Amino acid sequence: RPLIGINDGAGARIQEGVVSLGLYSRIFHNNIKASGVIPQISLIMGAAAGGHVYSPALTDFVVMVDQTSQMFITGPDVIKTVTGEDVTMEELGGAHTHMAKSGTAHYVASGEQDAFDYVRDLLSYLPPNNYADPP
Amino acid sequence: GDAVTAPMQGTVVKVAVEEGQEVSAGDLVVVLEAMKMENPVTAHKDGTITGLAVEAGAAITQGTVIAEI
Amino acid sequence: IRFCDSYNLPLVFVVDTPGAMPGVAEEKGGIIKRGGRFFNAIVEADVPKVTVIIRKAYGGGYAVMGSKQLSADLNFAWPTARIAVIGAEGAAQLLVKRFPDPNAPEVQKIRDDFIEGYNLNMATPWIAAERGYIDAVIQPHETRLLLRKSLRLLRDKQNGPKVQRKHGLLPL
Amino acid sequence: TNKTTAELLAELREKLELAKEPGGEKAVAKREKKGIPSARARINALLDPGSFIEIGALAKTPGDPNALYGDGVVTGRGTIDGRPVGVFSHDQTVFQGSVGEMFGRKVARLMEWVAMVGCPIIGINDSAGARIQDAVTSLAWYAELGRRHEMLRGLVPEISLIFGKCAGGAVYSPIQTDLLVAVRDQGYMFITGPDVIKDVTGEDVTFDELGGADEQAKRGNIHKVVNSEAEAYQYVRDYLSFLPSNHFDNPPIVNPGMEPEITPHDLELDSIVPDADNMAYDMHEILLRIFDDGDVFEIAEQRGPAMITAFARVDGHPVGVIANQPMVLSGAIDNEASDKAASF
Amino acid sequence: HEAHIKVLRGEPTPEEMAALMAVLASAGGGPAEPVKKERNMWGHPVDKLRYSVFSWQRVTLLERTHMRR
Amino acid sequence: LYPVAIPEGSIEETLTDEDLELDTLIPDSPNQPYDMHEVITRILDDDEFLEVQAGYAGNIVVGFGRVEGRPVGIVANQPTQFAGCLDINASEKAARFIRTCDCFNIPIVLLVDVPGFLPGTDQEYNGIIRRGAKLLYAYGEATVAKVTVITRKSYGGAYCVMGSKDMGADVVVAWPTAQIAVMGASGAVGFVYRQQLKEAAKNGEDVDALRLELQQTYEDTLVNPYIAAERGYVDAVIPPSHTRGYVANALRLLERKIVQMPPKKHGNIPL
Ligand SMILES: CCC/C=C/C=C/C/C=C/CCCCCCCCCC(=O)SCCNC(=O)CCNC(=O)[C@H](O)C(C)(C)COP(=O)(O)OP(=O)(O)OC[C@H]1O[C@@H](n2cnc3c(N)ncnc32)[C@H](O)[C@@H]1OP(=O)(O)O
Ligand SMILES: CCC(=O)SCCNC(=O)CCNC(=O)[C@H](O)C(C)(C)COP(=O)(O)OP(=O)(O)OC[C@H]1O[C@@H](n2cnc3c(N)ncnc32)[C@H](O)[C@@H]1OP(=O)(O)O
Ligand SMILES: *C(=O)CCCC[C@@H]1SC[C@@H]2NC(=O)N[C@@H]21
Repeated sequence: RPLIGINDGAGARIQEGVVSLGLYSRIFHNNIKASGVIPQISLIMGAAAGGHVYSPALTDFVVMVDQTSQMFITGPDVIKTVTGEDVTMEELGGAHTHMAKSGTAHYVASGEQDAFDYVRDLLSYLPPNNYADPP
Repeated sequence: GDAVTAPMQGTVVKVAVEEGQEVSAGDLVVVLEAMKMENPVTAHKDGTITGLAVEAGAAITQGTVIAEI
Repeated sequence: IRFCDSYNLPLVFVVDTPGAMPGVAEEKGGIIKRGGRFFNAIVEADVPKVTVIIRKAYGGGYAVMGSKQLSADLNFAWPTARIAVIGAEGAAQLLVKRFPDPNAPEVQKIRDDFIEGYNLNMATPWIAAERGYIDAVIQPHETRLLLRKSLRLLRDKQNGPKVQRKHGLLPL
Repeated sequence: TNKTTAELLAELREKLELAKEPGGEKAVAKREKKGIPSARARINALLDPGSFIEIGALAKTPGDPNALYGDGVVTGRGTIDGRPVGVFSHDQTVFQGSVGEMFGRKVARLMEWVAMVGCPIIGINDSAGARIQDAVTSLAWYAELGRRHEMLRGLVPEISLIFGKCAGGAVYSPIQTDLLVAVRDQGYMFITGPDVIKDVTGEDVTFDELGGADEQAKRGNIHKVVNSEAEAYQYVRDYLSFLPSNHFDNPPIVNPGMEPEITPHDLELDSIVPDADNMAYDMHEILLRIFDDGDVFEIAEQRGPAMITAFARVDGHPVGVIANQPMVLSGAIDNEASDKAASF
Repeated sequence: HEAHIKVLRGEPTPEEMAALMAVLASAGGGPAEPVKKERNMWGHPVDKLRYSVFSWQRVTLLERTHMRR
Repeated sequence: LYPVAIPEGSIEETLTDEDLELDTLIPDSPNQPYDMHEVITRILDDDEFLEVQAGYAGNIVVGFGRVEGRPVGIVANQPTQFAGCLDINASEKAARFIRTCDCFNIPIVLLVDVPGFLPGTDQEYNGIIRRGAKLLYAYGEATVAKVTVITRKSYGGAYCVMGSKDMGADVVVAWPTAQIAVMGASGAVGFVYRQQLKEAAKNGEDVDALRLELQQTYEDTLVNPYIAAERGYVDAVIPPSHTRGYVANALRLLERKIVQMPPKKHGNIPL
């Protein structure tokens, strides 16, 4: 059956140890096993940071919210420290950036209800799995 | 080309060469402290160190020319 | 269970058991191999497996009656469920094996205080729920429509990865 | 402020030598007062010299300051007679050998390893009760370990060595395996111990009457009973010498082509059967003559002794032999002879 | 033992009854011949998948999909 | 295969001096880089390494060699280039190499020394999210034998990408110098103690010395292989010289892997 992930999180929980990295590895591995088996859709509805970005990247469709949502691996403070570049979190990881430049987003919704309408439209074309007959 | 260039923004903690020194390919030319790594930057070809444009302690920016060779 | 698996009937477990029955006659009767066959059949079956726990689910009873660890798909408990390695009276007797003067006045007091604490804190749904060994604790009236929703989800379940081979051996 | 690479390697070597005896002298003392060998010494005695590679020697129960390395089990891989095997061995010096979280995860990792490589697995079991400080974790991990037999049953040969009181939930994993070998007066296997039987049901029963090795062999829960651990190890080596490493591969071929002519030992068979139909005889006098040599390796001798189930070799290829034993109960097929033959 | 249409409130006259039923009968759209459709497994999706040589789905997906009738 | 005269005995019994040279290879200061070819050529037979695509994305080294005559694909972080950070180009290079090996049953060995992903806005705008996930997909899909040797750093998302255990690394071993953590201690202390660094800043204390003290305490507590070995994410912590023995054992045993992936026409790797 299709899997919808709604993603909104500051990456690994730093007080928990490497265990967070083990669970991230297992989540990615399951997205890879499911890749080409079931429709995987990722909604991004806040700042997804660090580990939270590769799971959407491995899913089939990524839907973002125009300026409420962001994705980035490395935060602005680290980019400033290493490279000197001042960048806002919106300019670094905004939905417009990932549409127009990175090519990672498939839709930029005007709001959360628009994002849900696009996810329902997407699902309306897809079968539930790679062997069921389509609607 | 005829430029050793800084591969990333970093702080010069060593310059391993003298103006007019002959250097072989793979020779160390500078050390830049960047990303918490004392990165070596090396001569990409046999040549002579000329126009050297670094000194110790300076922060230098990416793409800065370090020496001609 | 093996027959139902062969004819693809989904399996619903309705647990309420203290586990295997103790006794020398049951030991001599083969209870280890028979229980091992029950454990084998539950894991072998590929059909959708859904479990509802009512009241007691102790030890091997919890495990064998379609636990999540033995490949049950969805696990629900009524709020009366009691999931533990052993029931309160058995844990109390296992403690009273130490300083074992059961004629004493106070031991029969601390027994009941221990059983009260154990039935409040240990033999409950809540540790299994907070650890995720069971997927929901439900109001009892929800059960019929919950089972419909669950088995409709599981209608197409494919079990795997499994290595195809002549057969799986079982305790015999 | 930062230790050198030499200091870090020296710390590693000290930590590994500590992790070889996690209980320390306080638990070594009690083990050696009981005279039993350590969980690693058992593995080293079973496996080929120096072949053992240990996996998860530095595992610990997560977030617990009290935890000891290994979590109560030694797990890894090696060879027997140069052929790969997985092995695990309970270590009663750490938390009594009780099943913890990392105990479970280590043995599960080993079972998944042997299922992926396709090689036999030997489990040296001596104690694996619930961990008194966190028993519902032991409840979960008994089932998490039990499930992974799904990967092994009928794919790779499984062996259990019963070197202690296998009690409670500890019995339900061994009983899935293909061969149980128990050490007499040392290995025991039972669900509910004498004390709980006594105070729930009133009966009196000793450990031998309840679940001693000889009793469980006659009841057919144990496939072999031996007088020492070394005899158990050799019995495992012999047993594995008749088998492929997995469902797919071939067995070893041992001494093919011997004695291609009719021998005196063949001609002895013309008169081996007694003249009168009421007589009886030991079937082994036939079995020792009709196969390539006397290496008729019997399994479950004591269970249903009216039936012989054994490995033998024909032209060097192993075969399973099912034979009646007229010497016992006139060779009638009893309940246990039937289920023994079906299982074999 | 059939499930009949029911009118729960009021009584229509025979003319109103005829109009109600006539419009509902007209609304009874469909194939005009509902029967079990012709089976044609050519190029069914389950034949397109890659199965490992030992994959259990060769039993529980591929074979059952072909053999089910 | 080539037939090889494989020695007999334990790994520690069968060490060559060329193996013992690994025990002193890693510099004492974690800011000093080293050439990863010094490891690669010592674990491979005859030093013989066929490097693939050597001139591109030099922050990762990939190529073929043999271990006891069995071909292997090495993939290895290169501390001398961009401090070994993963970037777009190294990710695509390693993803294509790993998938080329897995097509042709060549097992892969990762030598891991990665501080994380390379910072920069141009990495985001060129799609490091989309294109780094290629190396995740390729490694998670690969069903040949996959062995991971961790040699100093393995941090954050790059720990997951460089063949973590739950990505299905069949054997993971770590040298004593390994450092496995969510992030560098400088950032971790700047997060987990941001409370106490407020209290100290309000008190006007030497917050710089307090950061240094907390960072030391964090580094000594958590930035080591042992927390991952305790979780069982590292199968063994080993003297560096054992590396060749552990690899050779793994690749001999995993010559056929009985592993499978759910039926599909093909996957949907990010492009
Ligand atoms: C296509 C192919 C497909 C095929 C696939 C199919 C395959 C799949 C198969 C799937 C298989 C599924 C597997 C599911 C597993 C079963 C579920 C497990 C859970 C349980 O079902 S249930 C756990 C176990 N657990 C209890 O029950 C506690 C209740 N218990 C009892 O039921 C018994 O009674 C007993 C015997 C167990 C307890 O035994 P004991 O009470 O432990 O023993 P004791 O007192 O004699 O001695 C020790 C104690 O005393 C102290 N002590 C005494 N003497 C000495 C001395 N000399 N020196 C030092 N200390 C000493 C010491 O401290 C210690 O303490 P502690 O008490 O151990 O903590
Ligand atoms: C794979 C490994 C990795 O990716 S390491 C990831 C490390 N990430 C960070 O350091 C994030 C720090 N900044 C952030 O808060 C987040 O990046 C973003 C997404 C920007 C959220 O910012 P904002 O909405 O302003 O939240 P905030 O800074 O006010 O923090 C609110 C509460 O969230 C918590 N939080 C956040 N991230 C983590 C984390 N990774 N681990 C643990 N806790 C985290 C903060 O501690 C804070 O808690 P509290 O509400 O102050 O009690
Ligand atoms: C050191 O002072 C902190 C900044 C450097 C952080 C390093 S850079 C390369 C890795 N990628 C990342 O996001 N953090 C790591």
